[PDB]
Order: sequence, then structure tokens, then C-alpha cells
Amino acid sequence: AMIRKYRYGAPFDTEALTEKIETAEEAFPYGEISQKEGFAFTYIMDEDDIVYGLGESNRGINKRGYCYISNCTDDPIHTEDKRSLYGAHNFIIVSGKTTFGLFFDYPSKLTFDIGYTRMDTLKVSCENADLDIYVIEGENAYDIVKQFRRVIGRSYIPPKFAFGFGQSRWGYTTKEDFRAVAKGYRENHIPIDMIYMDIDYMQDFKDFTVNEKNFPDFPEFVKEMKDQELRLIPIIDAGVKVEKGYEVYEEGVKNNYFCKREDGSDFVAAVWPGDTHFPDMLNPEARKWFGDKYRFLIDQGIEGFWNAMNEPAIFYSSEGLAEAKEFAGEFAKDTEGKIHPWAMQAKMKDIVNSPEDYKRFYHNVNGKKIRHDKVHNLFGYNMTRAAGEAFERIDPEKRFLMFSRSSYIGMHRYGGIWMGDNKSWWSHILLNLKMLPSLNMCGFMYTGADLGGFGDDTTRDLLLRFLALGVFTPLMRDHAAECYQFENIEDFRSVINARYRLVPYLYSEYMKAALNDDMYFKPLGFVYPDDKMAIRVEDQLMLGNEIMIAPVYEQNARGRYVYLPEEMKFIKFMPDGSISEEVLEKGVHYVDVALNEVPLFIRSGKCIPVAEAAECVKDIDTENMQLIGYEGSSYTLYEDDGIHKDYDKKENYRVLTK
Amino acid sequence: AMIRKYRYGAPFDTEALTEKIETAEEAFPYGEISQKEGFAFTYIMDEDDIVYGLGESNRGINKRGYCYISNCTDDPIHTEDKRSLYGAHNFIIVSGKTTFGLFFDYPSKLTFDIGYTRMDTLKVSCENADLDIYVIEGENAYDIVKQFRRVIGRSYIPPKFAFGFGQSRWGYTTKEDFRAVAKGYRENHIPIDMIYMDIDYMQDFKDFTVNEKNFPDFPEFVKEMKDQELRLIPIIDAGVKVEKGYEVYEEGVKNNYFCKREDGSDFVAAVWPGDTHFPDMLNPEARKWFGDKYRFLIDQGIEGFWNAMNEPAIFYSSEGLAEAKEFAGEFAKDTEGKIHPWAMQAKMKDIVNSPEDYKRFYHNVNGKKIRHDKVHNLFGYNMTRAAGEAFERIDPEKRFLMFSRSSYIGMHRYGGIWMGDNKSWWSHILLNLKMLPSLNMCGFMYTGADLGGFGDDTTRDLLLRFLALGVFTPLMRDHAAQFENIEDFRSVINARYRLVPYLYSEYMKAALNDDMYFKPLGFVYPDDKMAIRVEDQLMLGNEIMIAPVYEQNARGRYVYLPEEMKFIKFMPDGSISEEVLEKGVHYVDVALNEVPLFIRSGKCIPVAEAAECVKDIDTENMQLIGYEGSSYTLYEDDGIHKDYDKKENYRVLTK
Repeated sequence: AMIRKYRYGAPFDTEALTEKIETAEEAFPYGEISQKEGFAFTYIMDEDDIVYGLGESNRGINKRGYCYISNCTDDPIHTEDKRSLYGAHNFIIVSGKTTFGLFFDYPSKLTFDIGYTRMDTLKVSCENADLDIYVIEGENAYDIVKQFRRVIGRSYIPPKFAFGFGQSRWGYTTKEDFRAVAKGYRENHIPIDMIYMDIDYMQDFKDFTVNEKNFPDFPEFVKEMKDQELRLIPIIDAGVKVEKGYEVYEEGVKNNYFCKREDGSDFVAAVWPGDTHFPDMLNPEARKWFGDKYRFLIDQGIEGFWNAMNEPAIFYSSEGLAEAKEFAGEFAKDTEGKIHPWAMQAKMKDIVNSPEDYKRFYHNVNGKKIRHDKVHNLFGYNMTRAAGEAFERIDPEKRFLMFSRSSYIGMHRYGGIWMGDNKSWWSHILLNLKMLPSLNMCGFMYTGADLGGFGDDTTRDLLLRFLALGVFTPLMRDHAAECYQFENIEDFRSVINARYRLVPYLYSEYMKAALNDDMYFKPLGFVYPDDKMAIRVEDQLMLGNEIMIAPVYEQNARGRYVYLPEEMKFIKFMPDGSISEEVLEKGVHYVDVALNEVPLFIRSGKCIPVAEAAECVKDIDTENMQLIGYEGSSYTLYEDDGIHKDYDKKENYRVLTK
Repeated sequence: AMIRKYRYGAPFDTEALTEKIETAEEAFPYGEISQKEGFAFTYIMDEDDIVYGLGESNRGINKRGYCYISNCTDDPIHTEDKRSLYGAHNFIIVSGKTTFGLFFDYPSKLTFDIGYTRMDTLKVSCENADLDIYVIEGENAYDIVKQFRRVIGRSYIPPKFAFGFGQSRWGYTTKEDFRAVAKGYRENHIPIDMIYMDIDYMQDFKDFTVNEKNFPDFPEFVKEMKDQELRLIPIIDAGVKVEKGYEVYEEGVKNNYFCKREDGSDFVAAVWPGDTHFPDMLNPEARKWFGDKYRFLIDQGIEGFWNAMNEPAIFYSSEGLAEAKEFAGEFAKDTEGKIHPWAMQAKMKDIVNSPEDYKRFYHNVNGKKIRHDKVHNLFGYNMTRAAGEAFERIDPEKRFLMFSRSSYIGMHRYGGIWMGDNKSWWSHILLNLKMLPSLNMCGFMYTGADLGGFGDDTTRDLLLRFLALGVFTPLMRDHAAQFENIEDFRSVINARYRLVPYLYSEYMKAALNDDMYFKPLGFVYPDDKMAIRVEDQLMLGNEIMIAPVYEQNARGRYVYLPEEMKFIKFMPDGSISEEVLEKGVHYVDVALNEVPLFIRSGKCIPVAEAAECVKDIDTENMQLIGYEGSSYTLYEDDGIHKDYDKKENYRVLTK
């Protein structure tokens, strides 16, 4: 009925959809198809149309006016003109006079030209006609989203402590390092629940090993942190150090579980341990094997993991180094002057994340050898899928905090996503704002962002406004790839206290959203669809059905412009400890927000619950909460033990009335 | 008692300011000075303090919360993290309770840590304690600016044709290309006045030559273009090609006009020609010899020039090239994996615009041999000085278009400044927006910006906004390194010409008054606590305020009106929409091909009819938009010469 599936060629099953829709046999109902140059789709948009989605992808919530290319890559520099971020979320709503949604179930290089070559023209293409095209009717954009949400399955749900706050640096290497963070926060009284561990804890960066020199009794140290409510969340990477003696290597080579070269040799890429191998994350039997190895950490009392470099990030193949060194040879000996620097420098960038490497290894998918580039956008998803499915087999009752980098629709069921990295800019505060609804639409709701940072290119004031946004993002971490190493820490504790008074509500909204296949964040145009101003707004988000966030994202700003499409109450989490309220009429306002003040808006006839600031998710008292909002309203607070897969019950639901 | 200079060590003479100020002998008034390591000045600033200044530098009108190093550099990428752009404009003003401006006259690397390390702390340090620090006192920040403007000497003025539109493409080579552009604009009646020639117009990139093959009768072709009111504005690079029998190479080598190595021989840098030398621009005689060279073109019909790669940019030195080749051949023989591919890649970056190479050559300042690094930030300035002084020595009564990349305060008296990288970002409309007040504080009034472009990445919408901004900027040009619905491009270029006479009058009034074109809102309305923080809007003249749209697919934008104002829009049909708005916050619809501006309580402005070149503009009978009963004093002159100080030049108009 409401969704149809138009199939071309022999599509590779991506297990995106948990609903098996059958192959509709009529002509494609929107625009022209052309298989002239591979495969192409061509909708002519009405001037008034808004394009929604593509999950994690550049630019605005309304995507018109630029190209975007589904292809999972590691740029570290996320500039206004890059075509490919980390995820490949192939789902867009054309919302205007004529309205529909289109998931493009394709695992390779998909190019979306949304009014870039020609401003009324929408053109999606790819090199091969082997893909499924799901077409989704609807009353409006939101409705189309909640349809798609139903068929991609339920979105992954995190343990409650994952809604706590989290610290990390890419440099912490000893017991002494982590201990400082602890001392740091706990002594100065800054709420925290998780500390992140980065590659340096690993035995020469080997996967599933801990440093035996700085961590001789690691499970004992894990207790020492857990005892203070400080769950360590270690990193895991796609590459496996080639090393004689090392088990994970030896088993992966013995048993044919690595991605191979065409002749059959285990392929070598080069990462943090240098010479790596990759798990063939599309061989179910290798997926199982890898997933199962996390048991080595879980057993030491680890309750959470994150995946990085699952693009897969390659620094250089064994092949690319050999041509590189050739060309440097030829360059060093040229005296006639015909190999200029820029071409030597260009071959250097060429060997990084090389399109020519991704055609040099293969996945063994139940009988078939399939060259990676054909299934490139599937590796991170399947790596994340290998972990989640191992959590079910290893401890089925308990939820683990899992979140990865590279992504694909279908992944949303096994962990979250962290929105990106590597420079500390103000434009990112807003770049990360506009990614959320799109991530929501494609089922990624447990997301959050990171402030890379060329040195300490991270100024006190950036960090505050940044944390101000994070307060609302289900994932909220500080990871320098501290609050207590600045001036006026009382300013940080305030922003972080605000997080913890909202943990009971934000969880309730996340849990409710996930269980019902609905949206945690929404653009304004989902909630106020018949207001032509509202629909064009790009820097304020609706969360659940109760509130509206408009973070400050300008440097040195002392407050920002807002439009309210209905009466709202203007709340400010104050440093002093109090909560200011002010009733604002529908429309255009300027609102004074201070670096140390965390802002939000309660809608007319609504209320949220607000706890007393606490120092960890365990010690939050969710009994006698104060009800902020409007003087009649009632709110439905979802709340569980927060550790187990136990969601359907009636004890969770509880109706609070202001 | 209004300005003081404090001298430390033995400060190089940079010819920044035209006024002599006597060395002061009392204490340093603000913060602390320290010679402990190099030189350092440290100020603890109030929570409310706004900091203005630094002309062409990063981020906002308020500098606070970041770091800025004056080190004229050529970076393709201009992201928020960059510390060095192209200018070395070392003027700052603290605007709070206590209020005072500083000019740090020092010619080398000068780091402004303006609340980046600690929020309360403004620290300004440098490596050799040999500099003048000028303190300007004053009531508002604005007076402190109007005072700095007096002592740095009057700004450059371009001929009036500069106030039209310019089109350009790097890669134009042949007559046929140019002819096309002429035809394009002229048959489709889009207004234009200048067609830029990038380095492809030369003969194997040789400074001061023309491609004898592509242009056999050059002055006749310059004449072809000028008869369509189209001045050619050719480019000139700092580097002079190394070539046997090359006329400017020959002269340069003989009588010792290039920068030399320490070993005593002429220093070699690779640029577009490959192996070049650098005219020693701090040496007064090479400046005369070099500047006089412009005569070549000026004698063919050319009436404006533009200088680039004048930091000076170095792709690599002969020394670098050898040390890199050295490293590769090792990388090439490594198997033990000790030389990593990122060391290789990193070594290749470093030999471009290299620190080591900037101290590899020297200058001959009147017989003293200074090492370039000690004065890096003046090179630009002086190359630009050389052509403008030459100009005075050819025809002191004719203005020549002149603009440069690099600069140091002082250059503002000689030409203007153009900003832009090779990228087309929405973020750059606001970046350039923010940049203009600050350049106007440092004398640089004739500035404009570029969508220097990643080539294909300029959409119709981004371009149409960029120009809508460029309408107001004195340099308006479309130089990308044909796009659909030409009828929207022309509407915007019309809005420009209709405003050319006001824009020009309000410009001339400023130039001659040691005053400001673009002012920040905090400068016109210093007691509005709200105004002093607006950054995305500007106060052109004393009549209007610009506030352009810089967000994609936006169909309007917020504004703050510090007082009551007329909301003027320049409609494509050619009409002008008009609406009164009260003091306070406002959303306003601005469609893609719409050009907006606000006119102030009891002010009005002159609006000409549509024209195609600046020459054919009916200024004698113009309409007045604005408020009934108000008066605008209009400046006009012949636009070509230096008959400024005349009272017939002004004419009061009344709406």
C-alpha cells in the first residue's frame, strides 16, 4: 500500500529494512529514470519545495543548493564544500506541493545533486543499476519519516548512564592520567559518568588487549572507577595488527576471516599499529568471531565501547607505499626538472584513503567474492552490527553503550554515532545542530558531537556554548582529540548541572521516541507545518513534544534571535542554581543568553520535569521533581532501572500533573 | 596629551604614519611591558570590553577570544583556526570603561593573544624588543580611529571607474576570450567597466611583457576595449623570471636590484615562471626602477593595475628543492619503515611559504643589509608603494586603479586591498562583511572581496548573494579561478550603478575627511548595548545601513534597527520598495534577486537611473529616496584627476 519498492539489477541485500516489502511491478511514479550512463533519477522541484534528510551530511536541514555524495570517508576537515562526511544515509523527503520520500538502497557511491547543476533539478545517480528504490507516500514530511522509521526497525537504545556526562583525551595513557580526571571532577564537584579511553591504553595499539605496563591489573582499576561511578569506555578499531604471537591476528589468518586480495592473500592496510588486517565484516561467520572478542573486555567490567576508523580508514596499502616510494625515487633523481613538488605532494595525498585501495580487497559474502568498493558504505555498519549481536549472545539482559563513526541506515539498530571531529570551530556548533533532525529521520537518535581542536584552539567560551548544545544531545562528551583546567570552573559546573536536572526528561523523551519509532529532535516544520515562517527555520530544534532548543553559536554573542510559532515560556538554567521563566508571545524575539546560562523554551500547555543538580546518573533523585511549564498541563515520564532490556511494562509510565 | 609614542630598542623605519610624534618619556600608561623574553605587553581587560582593529585579520568585528599573528601569508584555506591572513595591520582599540587605542609599529612576526590564553588577558608579544608603540587616547573608540586616521595620512583614492563592475577569469589568454566577455555583457546589457587580466596575458609569465604572439597590436586592442568603456587591468607579480636576454632580468642583475643571498648572490624563488628573483623593495632605488616599469603598460592605454603574490609567495627555494629531493631519495630506499609517509608529505608542505626561506635572503636598506624575516610584513607595502610613487612621477593629476594582496599600514595611501581564497563559502560573505569595518580603521578604504573558488562549487544562489554584498564594497568584481537566469545577475548589477554616485560621494567625503566609509554599529550608536554587539550589519556613510543575507536558501534575515529606518529594496522590475520600521528587532524578506538597505531617521540618498558603464550615468537629475524634508550633501568631481579641495564639488539636495 503506502510504500513501494522499485528494483533495478541484482541489488546487494544491505539488511537496512526489517520489513520485507515486495517488488512493485508498475512504472516509477516520480520524475524520469535514466539508465543511459549507469543509473539516474531526475525530479523537477517546485521553487517552494524543501528537501529533508541524508542523515549526517553537510550544510542545512533543507538540503537544496548543493551536491552530496554517499561514500564513507575520513576527511578530518569538515568545510562548507565537502561532499562526503562519515555516514551514508540515503533517504530524502521532498516536501512541498507534491510530497514523497525516497530511500535509495545502494551500498556504493551515490551522488545526490539537489539543485546544484540546475537549481530546480534534483538528480540522484550512481555508476550501476543494481539497487532498490523504496518510495514512501504521506500526508506530510513528518508522516513520511514515521513510516520509514517503522520499516528500518527500532533504533538502538543506550544504558541510562549513557545520558550522563563524559570526558576523554587522546593522550591519557597511565593510571595516573585517568585518576587526575577523577580527582578533578569529583573534588571540584562536576557531574560525570564515563571516561573515554583512546588507542594508547592498548598493547602497542593491539585490539582486545590492554597495556600490561600501565595496566598490570586492569579489572581492578575498572572497579576503582566504577566505585566512583566512572565507567571507562574504550575504543576499538577496524584494523588488526599483523603480529606473530598475537591471537586476534593468528585466528583471523588461520581461519580466513580477513579481507583478501584477489589472488587470496590477506590484505594489508596500515593504521595505528601499522600493518593491519581488516575483519571481513560481511562474512557472518567472521562477524560472529570479531563480535565475540569484546567478551575479553566486558568480563573485566567494561559496560561500553566505541568504534573508530571503521570507514575503513587506511593510511596506506602495502601497494600504495610501493608506488609512492618509486615516485619519490624518480623525483629525487630528476635534474631536468619535470616532476614538480605539487605532484610529489599530490601522490602523497593520493595514497591516503585511496579510491584505488578500495578496489584492492574483498568481502566473502556467503559464497561470493565482492570487491569492497561495491559495498563500501557497509563496513562500519557491519562492524557495529558484529558488536551488538555479540552483546545479545554474551549478556542478553543488559544494555551496553555502543557508538561508532562511519554509518549506514540499518546500523541505527546496534549503536549510535558521534557527529564528527578535528577542528574547534564556531560554525560547527551550528553544523552539529542542523545534523540532528536528519540523523533522527534515518533512525540515528543516540548521536552527539566532538570538538577536535588544533592544539588548544579551543577557547573557554567555545567550550561553554558547545556544552550548551550538548546538554540536549543524547551523547554529550568532552573529548580533546577538561573543565577543571580553566578559569571560573563554576561556569562549567553550571552547564553540566543543567544536563543532570534534564536527564530525567531527556531520557524519558529518548526512550518514548525509540519505543514508538518517533523523533527525539524535529525541525520546526514537522511540528508547525502550516506556518510558512516556521518551516524555513534552521537553527532551532524541537525536542519531543514539550520543548524547543535554540543554542547560541556565535562568538562573543550575549544572546541570539529567535522566532516562536506559538506562545512559549522562556527558561534559563542559571549559574546561581535557579531557573528563570518568562512568557513570550508568538513571533520574533531577541533573547539574552549568557555564556554560563543554559536556555530552552516550554511550549504552551506543556511542562517538563526538572531535578535537583546531582553528581552522577545513579544519584539523581527522580521522585520529588519540580514541574516547570504551564499551569494546567501534565507530562508522561518514562523511567526504568536503566540497565535492562525491559521496556514494555506499565510501571515505567507515570503521569505527572502541574 | 592626546597621542604618545613609546620607543623600545632601535625601531626600523616603516613610514607608517605621516605625522611626527615626539618620543614620550613618562611611564607606560596601560598594563605592563616585559623584556624578560623578547618583548611583551599585557592588559587585564573588563568583562564588558570590546576589542576593535587588525584590519585584514580573522573572525569578527570584536577580536576577543582568539589569537592573531601579523605575518603576511598566502594560505589557500581560510578556516576559523587560521591565525595569519594577508595583512599586518597592527592597530587595536579597547572599548569599555577605560578606552584607548594602540599602534604597534613593528615590522616582523607580531602575536596578538586577545583573550585566547586567558579570557581576562590581552597579551601582545614579539621576538625582538625594537619597536614604537603609539597610544591614542579618546572618549569613544570612534575618535580614537578618526585620530589614527589623521596621523597615518590620507587614504588612496581610485578613479571613478573603479566604482563600477569588474569581471575576470584566470586563464583568459587571447583577444577572443576578452572579446567574448565584452560582447556577453554588452549584448545582454549587464553593466561593466573593467576586465581583469590575470597572469596568462603575459609572455611566459614575464613581468611587464605582453604575449607578442597573441597580442600583436596591443595598444590598438586596449583602444578596442576602452571604446566599449572597458578598461583592462592587468596583473603584476612580485617575482621576476630568471631568463637570458630578458630585459628586466638583465637590468635587475647588473645594477644590483634584487634581493641577494648572504653568500652575496641573487636569491632564487620558484613562482609561476619557475626560478625568479625578488626586486629588493625596501631599497629606494630598485623601488624607483621597478615602479617606473609600469610605464610600459600605461604607455599602451592601461589605466589600473593589480599586484599579487606580494607577501612574497615562494612555491619553493633552490635550497628547499634540494633538501626535499634529498629526503625523497631516502624515503625511496627505506624498507625498515623508519621514514614514514607523513614525514615525507609534511616535508613537502614546509618548503612552501617556508620560514627557513624567509631568513635566507636579505634587503639593502640604504646600505644596511637587513634579513628579510626581520621586515617580512613591509614587502607587500613597498612593492605597492613603488608603483604608486611611480604614478605621481608620470602624471600626478591622474588617479590610477591600484590594489594588492599583502599589506602593512602605510600602504593605504597608495592603493587598496582584495581578500579571498580558492573557496566559495557562505561563511565568506559574513567573513568579508566583518572584515570591512576593521580595514576602514586602518586606512584601507578601497577594498573588495573574491569568491576565489574551488572552481565548480559556486552555485547560482551563493554568487547572487556575494554580489549583493559587493554592491556596497568599493571594489566590486567577479573574478572566478553562463550561470542560469542572467536576468537576476543584471538586476543586482543594476542596483550597483544606481548607487555608484552616492557610494562614490560618501566615499570621497570619507577619504578627504580622514574618516570612515563602513562604520560598525557600535561606532554610530555607542550607548545602545544591543548595537555595540551587532556584527553582521554595517553603517555605510551617515545615511544608510547595509545588512545582507548570507545563509543558503534563506528568504530573509533578522536585523536590529538602532533607530527608525526606511526599508529599501531594489526590485528586479527596477522599482524600489519602501517601508518604515521602528527602532527594535525585525525579520525582513530578501529574495535572491532583491537588494536591500535601510536609510536613517531624517536622511535621504541619491539614486541614478540604470546605466551600463560609469561614464553614461545621468547624475544631473537623480531621484531621492529616504525621508521627506531631509538633505544630502553630494560630492562629485570629474572622477579622473586630483581637484579635490574645490567647493563647486559639493551640492546640497533636498527631498
